[PDB]
Amino acid sequence: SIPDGFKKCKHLKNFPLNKQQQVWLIKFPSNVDISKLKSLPVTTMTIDKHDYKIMDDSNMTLLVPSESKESLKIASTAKDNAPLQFDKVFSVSETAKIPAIDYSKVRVPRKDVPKVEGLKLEHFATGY
Amino acid sequence: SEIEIESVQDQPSVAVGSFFKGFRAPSDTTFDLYKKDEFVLHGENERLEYEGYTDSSSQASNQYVVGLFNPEKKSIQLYKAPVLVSKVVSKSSKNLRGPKIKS
Amino acid sequence: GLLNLGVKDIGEKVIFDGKPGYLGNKLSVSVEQVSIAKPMSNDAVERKVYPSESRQRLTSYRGKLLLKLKWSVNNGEENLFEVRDCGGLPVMLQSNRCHLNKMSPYELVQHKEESDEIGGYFIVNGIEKLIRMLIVQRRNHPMAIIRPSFANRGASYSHYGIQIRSVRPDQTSQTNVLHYLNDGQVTFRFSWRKNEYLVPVVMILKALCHTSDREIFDGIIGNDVKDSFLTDRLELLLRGFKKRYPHLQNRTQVLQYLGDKFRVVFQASPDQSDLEVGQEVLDRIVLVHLGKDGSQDKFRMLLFMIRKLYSLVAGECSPDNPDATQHQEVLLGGFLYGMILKEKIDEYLQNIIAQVRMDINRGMAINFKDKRYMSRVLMRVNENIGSKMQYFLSTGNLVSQSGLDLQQVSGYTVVAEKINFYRFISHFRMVHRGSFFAQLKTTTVRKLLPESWGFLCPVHTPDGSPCGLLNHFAHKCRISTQQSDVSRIPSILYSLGVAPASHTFAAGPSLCCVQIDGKIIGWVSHEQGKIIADTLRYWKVEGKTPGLPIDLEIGYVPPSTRGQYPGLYLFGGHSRMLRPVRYLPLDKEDIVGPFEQVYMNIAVTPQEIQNNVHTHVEFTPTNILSILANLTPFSDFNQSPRNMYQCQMGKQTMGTPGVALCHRSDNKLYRLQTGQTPIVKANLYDDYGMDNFPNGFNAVVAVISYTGYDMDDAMIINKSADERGFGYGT
Amino acid sequence: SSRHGQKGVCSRKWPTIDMPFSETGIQPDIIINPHAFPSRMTIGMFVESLAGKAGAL
Amino acid sequence: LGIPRLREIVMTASAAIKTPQMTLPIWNDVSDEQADTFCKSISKVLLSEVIDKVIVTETTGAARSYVIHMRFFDNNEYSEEYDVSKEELQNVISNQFIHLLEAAIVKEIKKQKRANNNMNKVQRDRQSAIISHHRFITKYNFDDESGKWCEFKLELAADTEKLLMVNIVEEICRKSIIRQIPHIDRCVHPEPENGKRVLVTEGVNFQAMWDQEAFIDVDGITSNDVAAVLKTYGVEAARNTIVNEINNVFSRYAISVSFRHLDLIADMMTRQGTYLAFNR
Amino acid sequence: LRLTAEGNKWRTDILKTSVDTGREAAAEVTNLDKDTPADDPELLKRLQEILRDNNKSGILDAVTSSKVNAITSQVVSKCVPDGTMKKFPCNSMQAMALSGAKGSNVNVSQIMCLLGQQALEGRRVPVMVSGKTLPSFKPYETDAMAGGYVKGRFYSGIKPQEYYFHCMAGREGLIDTAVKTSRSGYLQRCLT
Amino acid sequence: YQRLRHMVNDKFQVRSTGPVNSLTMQPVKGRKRHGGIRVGEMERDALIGHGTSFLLQ
Amino acid sequence: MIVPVRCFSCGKVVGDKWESYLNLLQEDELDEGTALSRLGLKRYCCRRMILTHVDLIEKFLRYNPLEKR
Amino acid sequence: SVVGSLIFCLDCGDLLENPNAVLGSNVECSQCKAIYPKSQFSNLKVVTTTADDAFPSSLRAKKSVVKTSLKKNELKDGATIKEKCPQCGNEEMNYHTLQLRSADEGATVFYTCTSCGYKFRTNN
DNA sequence: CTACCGATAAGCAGATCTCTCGATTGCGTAT
DNA sequence: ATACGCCTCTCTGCTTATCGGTAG
RNA sequence: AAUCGAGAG
Ligand SMILES: [Zn+2]
Ligand SMILES: [Zn+2]
Ligand SMILES: [Zn+2]
Repeated sequence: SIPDGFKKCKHLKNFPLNKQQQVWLIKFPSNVDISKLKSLPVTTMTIDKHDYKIMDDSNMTLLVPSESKESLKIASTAKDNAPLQFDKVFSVSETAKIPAIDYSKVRVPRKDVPKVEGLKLEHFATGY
Repeated sequence: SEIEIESVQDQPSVAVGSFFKGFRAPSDTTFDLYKKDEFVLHGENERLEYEGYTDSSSQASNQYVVGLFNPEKKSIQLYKAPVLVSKVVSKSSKNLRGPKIKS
Repeated sequence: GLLNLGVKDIGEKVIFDGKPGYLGNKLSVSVEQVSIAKPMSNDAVERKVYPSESRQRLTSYRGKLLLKLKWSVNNGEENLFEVRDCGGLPVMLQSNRCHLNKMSPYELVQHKEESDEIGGYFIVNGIEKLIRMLIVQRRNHPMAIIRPSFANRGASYSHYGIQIRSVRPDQTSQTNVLHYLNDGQVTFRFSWRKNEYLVPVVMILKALCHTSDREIFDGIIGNDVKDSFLTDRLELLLRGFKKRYPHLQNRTQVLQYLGDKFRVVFQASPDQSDLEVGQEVLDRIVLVHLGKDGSQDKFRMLLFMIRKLYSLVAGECSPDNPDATQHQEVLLGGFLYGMILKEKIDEYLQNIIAQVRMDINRGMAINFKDKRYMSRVLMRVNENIGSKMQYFLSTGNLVSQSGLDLQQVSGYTVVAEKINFYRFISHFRMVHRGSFFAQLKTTTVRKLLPESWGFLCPVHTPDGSPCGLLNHFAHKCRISTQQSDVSRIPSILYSLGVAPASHTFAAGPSLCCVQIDGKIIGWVSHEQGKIIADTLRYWKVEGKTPGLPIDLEIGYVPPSTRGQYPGLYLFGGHSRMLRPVRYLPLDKEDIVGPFEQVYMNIAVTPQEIQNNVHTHVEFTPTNILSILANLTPFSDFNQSPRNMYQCQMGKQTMGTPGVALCHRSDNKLYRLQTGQTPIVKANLYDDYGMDNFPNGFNAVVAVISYTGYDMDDAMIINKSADERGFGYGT
Repeated sequence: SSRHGQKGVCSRKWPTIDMPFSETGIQPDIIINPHAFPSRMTIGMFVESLAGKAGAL
Repeated sequence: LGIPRLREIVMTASAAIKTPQMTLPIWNDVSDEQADTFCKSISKVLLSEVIDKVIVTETTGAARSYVIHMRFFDNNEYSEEYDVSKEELQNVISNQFIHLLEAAIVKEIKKQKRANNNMNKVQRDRQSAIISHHRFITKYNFDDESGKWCEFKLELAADTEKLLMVNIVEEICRKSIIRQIPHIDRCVHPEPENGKRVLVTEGVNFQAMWDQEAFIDVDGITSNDVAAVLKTYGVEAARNTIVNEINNVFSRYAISVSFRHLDLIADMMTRQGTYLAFNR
Repeated sequence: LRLTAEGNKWRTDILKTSVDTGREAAAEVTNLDKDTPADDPELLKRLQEILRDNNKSGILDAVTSSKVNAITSQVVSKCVPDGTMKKFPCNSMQAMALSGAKGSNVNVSQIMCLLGQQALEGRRVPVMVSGKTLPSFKPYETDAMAGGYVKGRFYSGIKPQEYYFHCMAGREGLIDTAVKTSRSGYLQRCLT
Repeated sequence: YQRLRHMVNDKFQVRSTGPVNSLTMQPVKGRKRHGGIRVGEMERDALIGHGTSFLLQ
Repeated sequence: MIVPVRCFSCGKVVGDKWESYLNLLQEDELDEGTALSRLGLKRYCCRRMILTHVDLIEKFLRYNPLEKR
Repeated sequence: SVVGSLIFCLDCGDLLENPNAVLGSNVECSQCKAIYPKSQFSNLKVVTTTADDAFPSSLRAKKSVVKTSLKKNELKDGATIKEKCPQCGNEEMNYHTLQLRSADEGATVFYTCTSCGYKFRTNN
């Protein structure tokens, strides 16, 4: 039951995997322009005047296309019939800067109840 | 330090599957990759079906990448390879039902 | 609206005649639109009717309830519509179904009502009525419970269990209780009709979505695969299910088993296949707050609940107190109206179907297209939905065929007495736990807890029988009546670092579970979860990011040894309790809720804001008290029982009810002749406009032992002052 | 009652001439026994009477 | 205390007092330390109260073996805390606990069908006796030299599906009793009241304290329960203990009731030679 | 209801000794070293165990209550009747507390010297699941005021937190009298 | 000062003779219907304890 | 409702001073204390009777059964 | 595959039957209908210890590091007042107030001597 | 050996001070 | 319109089932 | 006359 609106990829690009190259899985938010991704740390990078967190983090398998460019074969280089687990994995997450509290302004000593003004003798002895 | 980027590959080149823990597959399994960056995968064999699809709720915000990192260099071979959840059905008992209504 | 969502989700109830595998003809009646109007009178052309007339005639104040059926035949061959009025629906004053909806003070006075009238109450049979605000378990949150009655339910039942209350967009409630059995099996309990039902949890898990068993193992047990307690419990569960139901080898077989099991109680149609009726029970019972087409989300939620139950029974998490405000929310009173209206129209559809079935079983002159037949059958049922609602208001009895998750039948509407404006305004701020707890002997439910700081008034509570039960609202405590727009928060959370649920393969209280409205979003570490909660609060306070409304409730629960179950919980729904607070960074008003308060430091005044301990502060300490409990002068110098007795006796004075007394016909009305404003008063005396309804008189009071006629509690009144009108009333 | 839970029934309507009079000529309209306070402990009524006299002045 | 106690005494005349207690005078020569030793020797100790942890090592690879290694507190700790010896503990384990455990296991199965072993041949005869007398045991060895542990294999068959075998052990370990005087769960030595030395035990069993004449003045043994006193001491002693009990409630609330009233109440209650009550 | 300048000085000097009673009580209940800081991670760990376990919570709420009640008794004895600016027989409040006409030395001490620790049942004020006794107090607070030790007096009014604790205590009293009125007798009918 | 609504004209009642119950020939209930007040079980027990027997009868 | 004819405590006729108090408050920028002193109210028993009067009768009067609205 | 005491199918994830409950040398996946030898599953071990709150004992209380036991001697009930003792005359006489019989009735104080142990619960 | 008994386990019946006001008391069939 | 037929959380005792001990 | 609600001691 092929879904409507879905077109099979009749051809696919290659995947040049043969100290040999390691395979990394890296996440990005939508708020990152992956096109002009100039560089990535190993960590509080600045991208488009915006800061992101970078840290390190197997169920997920790798689907590398075979020599047909019509489907995917499971990656394996050590010949163990087991997926080639990523040699290192990194993650990218948003960060924000929380303002430090100005205790110098927010620690207000208590103001005493303000004395009324214009207070004079409203009571006098009888006959005065 | 920081790591350089060679070329982000926006065209579908790699895919990522998440079947379950400790999953291994026969050497004669292949998967059908459809596009609409959402994908809906399908792989078949004698007794099983690899019926899978992406989650549109998660993909519209997060985007993944698979990359090859040179040790002898300072460059990364980045690729746009999304992750698809996969439910492995069995041909043995996929079409096994019962009567419509009990009298 | 809520009513239209309810009539939508009600569904269609069908009947057959069998008249020639031809099951017969199909008639699927349903209502798709409900409309109300401000009441009018035929005194030809309708003239607006104002509540002054209803009050003066000693009658009710009700509009017209419009119901359009859908007399559809055989999957839409021919569609018949009929807009049928269903009696008079009482409406509350100062609501959009009332003529006083936006009248200025001048217009209100012109139309004989009041200068600063507040509605919120109904007029039925010339007696004013109001719908109390019950307090119920927090919606869409699974809370671990230890209860002796759970084990008393039968053999092998234990105290442990997880109870969740899920709420539909209709604002109707469904309870899903995950019991625990000492052998190893988990028993999902629910209740469709007045009777209850028990289902093995793996059966419902598999009916939800096509899953393996290794996926259940991974979803209940995370990377904690060395925890023998968990491995053995889950192995017992899985093997017990695989034993008792060996033939149910796929989702369809499980669903057909459920549909076979649930036929007569669910009133399933003879047309409906067992598979689709099983999907119907699954989507009409299990975790209704995710709605239909959310099976993957329901599956993740049930795995979360199961792992939480095993955490509870291993003693790795503390029980959740069901009678603490940290885990509560309030039934507004209009939502009770909506739910009861949905129930009444459901019974109305059932009544018309019963009439057509009686026509089937007595004669045969029946035809679905026969409009004469449709008119003759509709006009032989009782379409007094509005009169049923008037009965509900005037009696307080919840005549229900099924009964909602409410634990009580009676005690829902009380008269709004007009002895005194303190009393009148107090009716609209009181919360009752329920008559169930009214007749009980557990004192601890009547306590005062540090979880009600700013939400329930510590002072305002009657003594006597209702002490601790009937406790009022803090005057700055707001109840949300609209759903916050959370459409974008999942998108923000993923950017923040909340790794998506669907492809993360993790569980357990060793990581934070990010959830929104009882719907798992993702999984993240505890340090990063604390950072995410901080960032959410910051971006919510600075209203720049358009994904975070101010009403968002960021409940972060850090990892605590045998404490509450950890995880980051976000809320946006109806019936929450909210109160303002000053977020120290950016120094602007924040909104907090009882769930998230108990884990954050909120300095009471700015003078004792400590370093690196506090992030919030009250605007003022006086907003933790009710209106009555705030109008008492120098109440921090009195002893607390004396403040409580003042809160009680301020509602019993002979003050002034109102000024429009020439246009009312109340049974008994106490009025003070000459009131005065107090010389010494709280600031909030003026803000709530109490000077429109003076309650007492300033008097010169001598603290003297002179008379001998005032020793225990008596007091002496000057005779001359009494002859001069001191304390006079009619 | 006052606004401090100091209820009590009117025992007798004392004649004005029999009421104690002050140096300013005023006779209180309410007499409250001093023994109401030591057990109830409503010091708020004391400070309120103080402030009410000052405000009326 | 209070109205619950007066309901028990006057409105119910329950034989089963909610909290039975015994007052046991001590001879004026028995020292306080010896009195505490007597308390330890009289008070009940369960097998649970001496076990630190129990490690159950299942191994289904067709006999489902169920090796159990129950760890004990250090002997210098638990002997001094409970007056329990290694030999007494070993006898309790070998006799009572294993039979209780296997009874629980067979009940569960019936419901379910719906450091070193360098033996000295004494331990070997003991193991053979345990194996013969027991329905599942196959291994057994006790730390006779140090009194710190006990391990035994409870071998089973593959017919049976999974057992918890840890909750079972916990429940049985709570059930089993090392030593116990009937009806007594604890003997606590409070401070003297009115200068008289008294031991108070948590259950009433008169005929069991008569053995320890050297410690307890059995002439002065009076107890909280009235039915027990009426059984073993007659009507008049029951009337006296009724009066003392109904006077103890008011005294602890510093409420004085004339002893004539309590005496009349007691005489009406015991007018038939029995412990009547004020009810239907 | 007033004191002298030196009476208020005595009161404040003795109450300044109540800045460490709660912390020392906690430091000895957790079997820790004395003079241990109130932010010690080991102290917080042991305090969390005390919070989890009801019996250990009772031990803490008894020891701390003992020490703070000792401080209260010191204040009362030192400042009455030697601190009042008006003295018996002139002082009418003290006069009717002494004569038994109405009131007690407890009430007089509460109006003039100290309100003292509020006890709910036998323990101090309830503690939330987070280790917080109130939103205003940080988790696992070794402060007497946090645990319900009201150092204010009805003459000079009590702080918002102490007001909340005092409301807890008053509500407890009214709940107790509610229970008494509900289940009262029938013992007298059965006897008579 | 606030005037509470529990005035004493709604509290006092006196009956010498008047309407009686149907089958018992005893005073009716209720202040507003001219009925007598009840001498209950505890009043009877207290009236016996005085030794007042003609009074109790 | 409306200004009392006499002071409750002493009996000094304060019923003829409400309009004058209002005028002294509105036209002149007098304080309430200054206005009451200039009105002839010396005892605070008499001062309170005009200082604290609310005059609810004006609000009562807007509901007139005998005039079309 | 096999995890502790459980075996899951490698190809569909269904829970395999316990080997010692079926025939020799081969077990069958119910879903995949595959074959798994009874080799490579030599032992299904699960080592479980007790709850560490299972056995509440006086030694388990003393096993902890916090203070668990409160002596009668070490409890000084506090609340010392200078009331006069009706028995002996020692100055100390502890107290406690408990409102009774109404929300308005007078208070009562449980006066208790410290020397002779005399008790006095007097309202006024 | 055999009644014959019996120690459990299980089912079942009843209470839990005086006073004053108001508001409301139900619904399906068939001549 | 109007007369017939009808619908979820205590706590003492006294009294009985049930599948096995128990003297002759 | 039963219940429901409100209250007084
Ligand atoms: Zn005057
Ligand atoms: Zn398989
Ligand atoms: Zn003494």
